[PDB]
Amino acid sequence: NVSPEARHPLVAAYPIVHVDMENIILSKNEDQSTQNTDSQTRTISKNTS
Amino acid sequence: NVSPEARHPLVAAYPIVHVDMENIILSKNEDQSTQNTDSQTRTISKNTS
Amino acid sequence: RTWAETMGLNTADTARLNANIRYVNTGTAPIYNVLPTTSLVLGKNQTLATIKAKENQLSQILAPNNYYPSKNLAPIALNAQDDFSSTPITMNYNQFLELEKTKQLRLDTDQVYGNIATYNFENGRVRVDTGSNWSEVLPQIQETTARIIFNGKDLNLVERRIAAVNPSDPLETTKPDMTLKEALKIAFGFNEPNGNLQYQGKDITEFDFNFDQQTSQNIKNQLAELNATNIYTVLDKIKLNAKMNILIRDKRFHYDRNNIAVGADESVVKEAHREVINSSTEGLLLNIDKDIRKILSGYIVEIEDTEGLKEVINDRYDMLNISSLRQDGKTFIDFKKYNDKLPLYISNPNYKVNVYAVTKENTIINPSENGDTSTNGIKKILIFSKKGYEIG
Amino acid sequence: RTWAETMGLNTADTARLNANIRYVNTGTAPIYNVLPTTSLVLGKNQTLATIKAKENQLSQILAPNNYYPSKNLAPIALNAQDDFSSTPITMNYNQFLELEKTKQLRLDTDQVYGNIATYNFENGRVRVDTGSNWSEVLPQIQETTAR
Repeated sequence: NVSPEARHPLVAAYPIVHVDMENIILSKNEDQSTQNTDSQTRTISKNTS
Repeated sequence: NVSPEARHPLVAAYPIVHVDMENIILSKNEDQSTQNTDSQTRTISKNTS
Repeated sequence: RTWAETMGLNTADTARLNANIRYVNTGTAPIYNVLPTTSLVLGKNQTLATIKAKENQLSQILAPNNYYPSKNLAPIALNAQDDFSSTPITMNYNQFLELEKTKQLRLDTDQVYGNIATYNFENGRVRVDTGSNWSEVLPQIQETTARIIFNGKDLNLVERRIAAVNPSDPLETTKPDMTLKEALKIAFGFNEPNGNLQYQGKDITEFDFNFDQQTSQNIKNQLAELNATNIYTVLDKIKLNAKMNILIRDKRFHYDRNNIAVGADESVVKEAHREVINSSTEGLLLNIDKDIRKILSGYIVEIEDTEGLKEVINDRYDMLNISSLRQDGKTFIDFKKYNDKLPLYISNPNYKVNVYAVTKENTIINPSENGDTSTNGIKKILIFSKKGYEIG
Repeated sequence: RTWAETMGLNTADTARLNANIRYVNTGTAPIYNVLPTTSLVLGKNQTLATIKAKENQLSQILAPNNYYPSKNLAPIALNAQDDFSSTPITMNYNQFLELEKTKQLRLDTDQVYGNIATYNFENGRVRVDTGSNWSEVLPQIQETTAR
């Protein structure tokens, strides 16, 4: 894989690695929560006077 | 297991692997609960005026 | 009496994933302890995760033309991202809504780890060397050999490599001189029984030689000095070289950019569909060419009167599932499989039967613009024109 | 009847990150088992993290004038800080507000690990030695040559 310019003894063969970023995907941490409720009251009072 | 048309000294013998996907099982991470409340109240009130 | 009900969430961990994968080896040598790095891509190129396979998804030997896990078994599950398979593969809220809306998700294969196994002269046993892997060997094959792809055996890409000479390197000027005819004779099984380079049935002039850019620049400079003009006559004088690509296809069809047979031309469709044995109102026992079987979608029945008109029962693409593929080497195109076991609309022998065909170059799968979910966007070559009592 | 609606938060762990990266070798000789160290810079020179590439982000060969993964394939994902990829890359609340306001986050490259594959005279093969990286070689090239 050593490219043919470097097969001469006086030319050095070395890699030049360089990372480039193409996307940032950021995920916001949060937590929704819904809640429904029913309630049925039955009051039977009695007032004596 | 080197396949027989590769046995010739001039025919190279090498594997070609690839992965192919047949299903995707997404599992929604949601939590749920219920509740059941049955109360009872006994109001007793005296009232002098 | 109270009743409550809750439904939580988390907008960074709102779904999990589980991919069912399978490995294929289409080379000429086996690979041991396979561990493929692979990545789940959403949308166009929005990569959720990259996962090198863990030990649960580790194959142990993948011989050529074999699957792991084997084809009678179910695929393996990839549901991990930790190095110990204790952490699932998650997905946030936007990605989950988008995947549930548009249903786009693929899986790329970036690279593959895997060992090599070598013959041991003491006891003849084969030892797997865990310090070696095929990532040190394939780049040396790829820089000193010549690739010949070929699809004349049942229309699939059979890639080989033949060790040819590189003229600007002293160690590679030592290999013997490799011509194109000898390369085809030792890599694929082409033989010359009467002084003509043939395959099993065909001739070499029934194929065509699409090259790459630099390879064609070499071939034209080779044919200049040869004082020849046809490639098919001077196959035994074309030297090969290193880093060559040669692509040999079948001259009978057309292909897409991905080099798959997706349709022929119009003449060769009718030439191998005509030998019939069984015939009734239940089913049509035709024979189908194996090549043209791979491009045909399905057969669509028609009814024609004494005058000549059309009556298409199956004006719907989910009624194109008419084909049967039995063990006796024929097809059996039925008639009641998509008619709820009620027969055809044949009342008279003078009413003839007619089926019009279509190749994958000429089909549609999704709906049309306004209302043509029918057979008006189906291009047809005349195959089937015979009477109704000559078929039953 | 009732209807509730709740939204929690945590002001040191408000967002997570996932960078899509790709490696290039423009040099002259390949490098095996590549493992870059990359740091995620927010703003001018405020640094959120410094991540060596884990096992999921390792490139086995990177031949000269080649990419990893290739230009037809989507980039790899870097979303881990633990040695075993079981911990996400986070940010607090102020960094999330600034990032959504101004949109400045880049990727530096500090150093790159990777091995050499030398010849074997005995059987002609080429075997990666896993006890020597290019960081013993490249400072010696950089001092006896001319650019």
